[PDB]
Amino acid sequence: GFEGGQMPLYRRLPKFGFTSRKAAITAEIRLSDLAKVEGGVVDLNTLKAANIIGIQIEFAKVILAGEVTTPVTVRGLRVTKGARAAIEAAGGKIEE
Amino acid sequence: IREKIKLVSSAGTGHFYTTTKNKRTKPEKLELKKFDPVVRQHVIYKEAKI
Amino acid sequence: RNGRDSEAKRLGVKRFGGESVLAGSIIVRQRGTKFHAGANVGCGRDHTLFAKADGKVKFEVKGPKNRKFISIEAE
RNA sequence: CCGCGAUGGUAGUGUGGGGUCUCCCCAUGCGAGAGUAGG
RNA sequence: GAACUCGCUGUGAAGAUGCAGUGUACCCGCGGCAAGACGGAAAGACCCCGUGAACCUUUACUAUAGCUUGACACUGAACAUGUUCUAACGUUGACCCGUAAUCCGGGUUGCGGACAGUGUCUGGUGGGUAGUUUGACUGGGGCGGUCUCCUCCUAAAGAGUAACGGAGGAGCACGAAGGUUGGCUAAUCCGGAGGUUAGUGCAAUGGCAUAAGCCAGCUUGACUGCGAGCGUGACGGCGCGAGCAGGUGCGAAAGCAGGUCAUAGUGAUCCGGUGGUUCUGAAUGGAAGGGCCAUCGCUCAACGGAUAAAAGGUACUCCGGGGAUAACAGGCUGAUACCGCCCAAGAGUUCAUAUCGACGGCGGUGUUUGGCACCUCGAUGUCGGCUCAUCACAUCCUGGGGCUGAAGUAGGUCCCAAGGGUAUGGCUGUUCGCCAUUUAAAGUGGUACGCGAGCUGG
RNA sequence: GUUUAUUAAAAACACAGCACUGUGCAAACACGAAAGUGGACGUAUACGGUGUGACGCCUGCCCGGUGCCGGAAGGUUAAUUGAUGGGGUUAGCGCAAGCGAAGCUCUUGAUCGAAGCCCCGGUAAACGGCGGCCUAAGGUAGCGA
RNA sequence: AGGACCGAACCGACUAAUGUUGAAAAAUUAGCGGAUGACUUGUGGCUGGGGGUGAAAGGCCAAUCAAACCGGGAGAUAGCUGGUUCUCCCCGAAAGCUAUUUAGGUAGCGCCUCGUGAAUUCAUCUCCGGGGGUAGAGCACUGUUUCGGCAAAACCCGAUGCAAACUGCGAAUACCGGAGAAUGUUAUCACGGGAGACACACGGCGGGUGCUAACGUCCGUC
RNA sequence: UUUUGUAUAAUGGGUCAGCGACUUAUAUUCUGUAGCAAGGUUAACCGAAUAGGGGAGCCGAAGGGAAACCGAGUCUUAACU
RNA sequence: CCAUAGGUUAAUGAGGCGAACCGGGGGAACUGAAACAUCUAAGUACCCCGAGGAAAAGAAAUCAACCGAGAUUCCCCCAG
Ligand SMILES: CCC[C@@H]1C[C@@H](C(=O)N[C@@H]([C@H]2O[C@H](SC)[C@H](O)[C@@H](O)[C@H]2O)[C@@H](C)O)N(C)C1
Ligand SMILES: [K+]
Ligand SMILES: [K+]
Ligand SMILES: [K+]
Ligand SMILES: [K+]
Ligand SMILES: [K+]
Ligand SMILES: [K+]
Ligand SMILES: [K+]
Ligand SMILES: [K+]
Ligand SMILES: [K+]
Ligand SMILES: [K+]
Ligand SMILES: [K+]
Ligand SMILES: [K+]
Ligand SMILES: [K+]
Ligand SMILES: [K+]
Ligand SMILES: [K+]
Ligand SMILES: [K+]
Ligand SMILES: [K+]
Ligand SMILES: [K+]
Ligand SMILES: [K+]
Ligand SMILES: [K+]
Ligand SMILES: [K+]
Ligand SMILES: [K+]
Ligand SMILES: [K+]
Ligand SMILES: [K+]
Ligand SMILES: [K+]
Ligand SMILES: [K+]
Ligand SMILES: [K+]
Ligand SMILES: [K+]
Ligand SMILES: [K+]
Ligand SMILES: [K+]
Ligand SMILES: [K+]
Ligand SMILES: [K+]
Ligand SMILES: [K+]
Ligand SMILES: [K+]
Ligand SMILES: [Mg+2]
Ligand SMILES: [Mg+2]
Ligand SMILES: [Mg+2]
Ligand SMILES: [Mg+2]
Ligand SMILES: [Mg+2]
Ligand SMILES: [Mg+2]
Ligand SMILES: [Mg+2]
Ligand SMILES: [Mg+2]
Ligand SMILES: [Mg+2]
Ligand SMILES: [Mg+2]
Ligand SMILES: [Mg+2]
Ligand SMILES: [Mg+2]
Ligand SMILES: [Mg+2]
Ligand SMILES: [Mg+2]
Ligand SMILES: [Mg+2]
Ligand SMILES: [Mg+2]
Ligand SMILES: [Mg+2]
Ligand SMILES: [Mg+2]
Ligand SMILES: [Mg+2]
Ligand SMILES: [Mg+2]
Ligand SMILES: [Mg+2]
Ligand SMILES: [Mg+2]
Ligand SMILES: [Mg+2]
Ligand SMILES: [Mg+2]
Ligand SMILES: [Mg+2]
Ligand SMILES: [Mg+2]
Ligand SMILES: [Mg+2]
Ligand SMILES: [Mg+2]
Ligand SMILES: [Mg+2]
Ligand SMILES: [Mg+2]
Ligand SMILES: [Mg+2]
Ligand SMILES: [Mg+2]
Ligand SMILES: [Mg+2]
Ligand SMILES: [Mg+2]
Ligand SMILES: [Mg+2]
Ligand SMILES: [Mg+2]
Ligand SMILES: [Mg+2]
Ligand SMILES: [Mg+2]
Ligand SMILES: [Mg+2]
Ligand SMILES: [Mg+2]
Ligand SMILES: [Mg+2]
Ligand SMILES: [Mg+2]
Ligand SMILES: [Mg+2]
Ligand SMILES: [Mg+2]
Ligand SMILES: [Mg+2]
Ligand SMILES: [Mg+2]
Ligand SMILES: [Mg+2]
Ligand SMILES: [Mg+2]
Ligand SMILES: [Mg+2]
Ligand SMILES: [Mg+2]
Ligand SMILES: [Mg+2]
Ligand SMILES: [Mg+2]
Ligand SMILES: [Mg+2]
Ligand SMILES: [Mg+2]
Ligand SMILES: [Mg+2]
Ligand SMILES: [Mg+2]
Ligand SMILES: [Mg+2]
Ligand SMILES: [Mg+2]
Ligand SMILES: [Mg+2]
Ligand SMILES: [Mg+2]
Ligand SMILES: [Mg+2]
Ligand SMILES: [Mg+2]
Ligand SMILES: [Mg+2]
Ligand SMILES: [Mg+2]
Ligand SMILES: [Mg+2]
Ligand SMILES: [Mg+2]
Ligand SMILES: [Mg+2]
Ligand SMILES: [Mg+2]
Ligand SMILES: [Mg+2]
Ligand SMILES: [Mg+2]
Ligand SMILES: [Mg+2]
Ligand SMILES: [Mg+2]
Ligand SMILES: [Mg+2]
Ligand SMILES: [Mg+2]
Ligand SMILES: [Mg+2]
Ligand SMILES: [Mg+2]
Ligand SMILES: [Mg+2]
Ligand SMILES: [Mg+2]
Ligand SMILES: [Mg+2]
Ligand SMILES: [Mg+2]
Ligand SMILES: [Mg+2]
Ligand SMILES: [Mg+2]
Ligand SMILES: [Mg+2]
Ligand SMILES: [Mg+2]
Ligand SMILES: [Mg+2]
Ligand SMILES: [Mg+2]
Ligand SMILES: [Mg+2]
Ligand SMILES: [Mg+2]
Repeated sequence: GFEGGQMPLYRRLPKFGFTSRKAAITAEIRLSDLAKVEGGVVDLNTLKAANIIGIQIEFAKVILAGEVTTPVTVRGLRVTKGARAAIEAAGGKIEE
Repeated sequence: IREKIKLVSSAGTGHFYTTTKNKRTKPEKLELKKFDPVVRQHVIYKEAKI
Repeated sequence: RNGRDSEAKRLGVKRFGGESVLAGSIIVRQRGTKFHAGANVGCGRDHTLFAKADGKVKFEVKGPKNRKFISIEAE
């Protein structure tokens, strides 16, 4: 980063933002992960057991990424509008 | 010699503009109708300290 | 007592006669109206002439004063 | 639309070459301004 | 480094045994001399450079021992809002014992006494001591000047373009000097002429009558969110911009308005302040703190801003480097200097030219003062003298000659001529110079201002 | 007399003499985190520090600056103390908005407060200074290329 | 009597010569100063490194002193100097700009190389569309200049020149864009891996500076 | 060797022999190559085991936003042509 | 005055050395920051005391997050 003594780029530009502690304990689940759990119920604990998310994850969101081709119950996870449609189209259900 | 001032919204939004003034020549308070983006209306703004 | 000068301002013609330009394109940077804005050409606050339409740059000498105008001939 | 102007010569000059090289000349290309006839 | 290791004149990283041309020269010792091998010796000590060192200085900066201030502690008792008291504490007073002891301890006693003194905290003082800072550019360095921004010229008719090049400006102003609609047109000279020769809030340039110049009325578009596209920058950035949404002013409306004729009027980031906020909130609810939006604090002017905070000395010096850069000498140059010539104002009784040559002109030398920084900083010893020289000729003497305002004697001036010759002393480090006294004369220059591996060392 | 052992022997250092100044003895002062020790088994005719440098004739004016000494009214001022105000939290009160005791807590900083400094004097054998209207005062005696 | 006098021993070290790869890392020779004193000398002791000691020279403290010596931190750091070892093949710079307590350092960009991707992408010429304010010229303007005329010597007029910061004119070239052919190993642009370089020199042309001095200096361009 | 430029009178080397200077560890990125592939790979450790076990982790398959959060979108803005 | 200090004798133990590791008492600077003072180097080098075959640490006034874990030590992750 030394530029010969000119105020370097990483000092002439301002700092911004803060780091969220909540982001570190939030994960995203792909539709392709929903079949990888044991027993057709997707919640934090079954996702942890399947090694899909880390053990310290407290919150998770299912997103429209990959495909779901089986009926799955999703319990206690947030689901995107697109993921909800994909899960319900595969005969699944979503429980808050 | 021109001093910086706030023009503060009369709509009570806390929105302000900033400008300069020569207080020696013009000691009276500057008052202008200006757009307040909080209420999204032209309202009276009145001079205050920076 | 000398030894001073200012930075050169890169004035002058940016798009010459017959050049195809997009709307917004600067045609000339200048001090005052050395050139004037013709058809489909705007004049900025620093006397910059810029295209208000897509087309070809055209220089022309018109008026009683015989002034250099810049227009855009729309494509 | 926006109240001058040939022809010829001269000045300058791109490229190549030369001299006695502060400045010129030759080959070739471009060729004013001013002025003149005239309009 | 290797050598089969001559002179000269040139050339050449610019002073050649080694290159060119040319001259000279059989092979090899010995004694001698030191002109050259930019001889040997020592990574120049001078000089500059390095965001090198050391030690020294101080009203440089920051600390700090020491000294000093007060608060609390060890530290107590009677009233005063005064002193007195003894019991803490001190005693480097006396005496006694441990004890064969001018230490130490214990005891007795006197004196002092909550003082003194010490600890923690705290203000002051503090080159006594310590760590450091003390800019860069620069025709060497220093001194002076400069450092950011704007305008013109240099700039070679696109842009850009350097110098310690040539000239000037800025570090603002303005709630109108901004917006819009309507209206108006100057300088200057003598109502007329004239036509911007004025005006522009302030430099200069390019603009401006449709006026951008100027006046009045009504105003706040000196709006908020955005932005096709483009210009200009290594980047950070900076600039121009139709159009879209919201809300506004002026005007009858078309339309115009996101500051000002344009181009200077400026300061990154960090740290923090203020207001706002569907953000965050370390068990949870809050809060603190943080984020986001708006905004504030730099002559940080060495103006891309090393720190919040900094001057000097070194001949007591030291290291790393540089002939990237100065002092000597060489080189290039020849302004200056010196020498020569051209013209002829005139002076010279008369007469420009015997002699002198105003105003001006043209050269030569390398020769003074300089310019440049090419050679040398892993060293090219630098002034003067002494010793020993050698060349040039622009000749001081002696030799030859022309002119003369040359009677003679003796001069003047110019030409030819380099064979030989060309003072000693006083003073001063002197070179030089002045002085004394000589001489036919006491020449002028080049030779690393000849000559310290020859001497001296003023 | 002394000195740069190894380029300087001197006009340098020292010196007797002089002056200023500190120092009352557990002296000042110095070495030492200290105990102690030197000063001194001395005691102001003594001891330390500083400058000057036998002797003779002498040693002028300036206290504005810097230091030192004395002063102590007034201004300013540390730790300390924590008055007052402002905020956070929440028992409650409110239908909600909000309000909000006590406690704890974050902040604010009244009052108290020594020396120093400012201030008022003194002091030149203290550091220093000693004119062309101006200064703190304008260089006396003596001497002088 | 005496820091008295002359002078050996003894203690010193003023001058000169020699010596300077010495006889000697300070001496020898001839002279020189002190020589009862603040003298000199033997033995032993004490003072220790920011410390000692110093009749004070930054002198001396084991041939070492503006901070001893030895060991350690330790391979301090060194934007500086030096040096950097076998072979062949292909390509092939820069000595510039901007910024910098920067100027002989370094960073981004420019220029080199390797890889990947992509357009008739690029170049030359011809033709077409462009803006110029240079060379030259000129004197209306802004200044400067001479002569004549005219006349409040102004102004005005005629005649003559001069200009980097004058322009009522104005090239060649160069540059931007468009079209077309031929030619060229994509010569072009983008992105990515690796750089080096940021002391340039002379010569030609156009110039500033200097004396149209310099193998001078500073730009532009080949 | 250093330089704009050195026969240079700039630097270095008296000669020979021997020694004498881009390494090593860990991280990271790019290229080549090999394996496996929407997956890839395990660390310590266990194991007599270069095996085998061990998937704790790490990288990748989703981004946008300061963040809450939304998510093939998201941020910006009252809202986007 | 009692006493205590003190004195003599006896018994028992200590003392000194040793390469590293270990706990504790003290504790630099060069250097890096392209200068330098905060900061760094580093609680390193070094000095000192003490120990043991190891030492130290150790049986929650510990974490966690409303679910739970269960002394200390060491290794790999978490994570530059
Ligand atoms: C104006 C001066 C110009 C400089 C003089 C010369 C130089 O440095 N000389 C050395 C000499 O010292 C000794 S002579 C005592 C040496 O023997 C001799 O060789 C030589 O190095 C000393 C005098 O400084 N430089 C090259 C240029
Ligand atoms: K354009
Ligand atoms: K020859
Ligand atoms: K010789
Ligand atoms: K007593
Ligand atoms: K007391
Ligand atoms: K220069
Ligand atoms: K020079
Ligand atoms: K609008
Ligand atoms: K600077
Ligand atoms: K210094
Ligand atoms: K010489
Ligand atoms: K002549
Ligand atoms: K005559
Ligand atoms: K030298
Ligand atoms: K001679
Ligand atoms: K004669
Ligand atoms: K002769
Ligand atoms: K000599
Ligand atoms: K010699
Ligand atoms: K000799
Ligand atoms: K003597
Ligand atoms: K005083
Ligand atoms: K409360
Ligand atoms: K020392
Ligand atoms: K660079
Ligand atoms: K590349
Ligand atoms: K050139
Ligand atoms: K060199
Ligand atoms: K040399
Ligand atoms: K690698
Ligand atoms: K790979
Ligand atoms: K979008
Ligand atoms: K340090
Ligand atoms: K550094
Ligand atoms: Mg896992
Ligand atoms: Mg310029
Ligand atoms: Mg300009
Ligand atoms: Mg013609
Ligand atoms: Mg013509
Ligand atoms: Mg020669
Ligand atoms: Mg011989
Ligand atoms: Mg001899
Ligand atoms: Mg030599
Ligand atoms: Mg050297
Ligand atoms: Mg006390
Ligand atoms: Mg001090
Ligand atoms: Mg100091
Ligand atoms: Mg240091
Ligand atoms: Mg220093
Ligand atoms: Mg400098
Ligand atoms: Mg141009
Ligand atoms: Mg051009
Ligand atoms: Mg250039
Ligand atoms: Mg340049
Ligand atoms: Mg310039
Ligand atoms: Mg865009
Ligand atoms: Mg801070
Ligand atoms: Mg909480
Ligand atoms: Mg908590
Ligand atoms: Mg906040
Ligand atoms: Mg700067
Ligand atoms: Mg800086
Ligand atoms: Mg040196
Ligand atoms: Mg040189
Ligand atoms: Mg010279
Ligand atoms: Mg004559
Ligand atoms: Mg004359
Ligand atoms: Mg010369
Ligand atoms: Mg040069
Ligand atoms: Mg030379
Ligand atoms: Mg040479
Ligand atoms: Mg040499
Ligand atoms: Mg002759
Ligand atoms: Mg002869
Ligand atoms: Mg002869
Ligand atoms: Mg003869
Ligand atoms: Mg004489
Ligand atoms: Mg000589
Ligand atoms: Mg001579
Ligand atoms: Mg000699
Ligand atoms: Mg002498
Ligand atoms: Mg004597
Ligand atoms: Mg000596
Ligand atoms: Mg002597
Ligand atoms: Mg005593
Ligand atoms: Mg004296
Ligand atoms: Mg007081
Ligand atoms: Mg007095
Ligand atoms: Mg007198
Ligand atoms: Mg005697
Ligand atoms: Mg002696
Ligand atoms: Mg003798
Ligand atoms: Mg005597
Ligand atoms: Mg005697
Ligand atoms: Mg001295
Ligand atoms: Mg010695
Ligand atoms: Mg030292
Ligand atoms: Mg170290
Ligand atoms: Mg080393
Ligand atoms: Mg090639
Ligand atoms: Mg700049
Ligand atoms: Mg011309
Ligand atoms: Mg011109
Ligand atoms: Mg073309
Ligand atoms: Mg450079
Ligand atoms: Mg350069
Ligand atoms: Mg240069
Ligand atoms: Mg150049
Ligand atoms: Mg030239
Ligand atoms: Mg040159
Ligand atoms: Mg030249
Ligand atoms: Mg050189
Ligand atoms: Mg050669
Ligand atoms: Mg030779
Ligand atoms: Mg050589
Ligand atoms: Mg060298
Ligand atoms: Mg050698
Ligand atoms: Mg994401
Ligand atoms: Mg540093
Ligand atoms: Mg044991
Ligand atoms: Mg244990
Ligand atoms: Mg529980």
